[PDB]
Amino acid sequence: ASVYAWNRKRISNCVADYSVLYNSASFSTFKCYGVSPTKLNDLCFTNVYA
Amino acid sequence: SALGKLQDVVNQNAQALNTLVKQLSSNFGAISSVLNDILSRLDPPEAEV
Repeated sequence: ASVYAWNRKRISNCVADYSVLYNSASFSTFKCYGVSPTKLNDLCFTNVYA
Repeated sequence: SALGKLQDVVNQNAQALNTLVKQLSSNFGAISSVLNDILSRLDPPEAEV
């Protein structure tokens, strides 16, 4: 979508596996604020926004 | 009301200890006030910050 009409997807009820996201090489920018990407596996979140 | 000179001695110590305890719930600029979340959330290189 466009910038002024940016989409937002609700994420809930997941066994979230971020290892496949980390191991992919198609992303030029991979930056995280306050969370180590390798540590995303054990952590649990109440809700995730995309 | 006669024993105030003895009661305030206890009161001061009880207040000082309570104030010392309440200081563990302060970020002091960090991202969290509890030491376990920082260790379980950040990589070892940048947890020391």
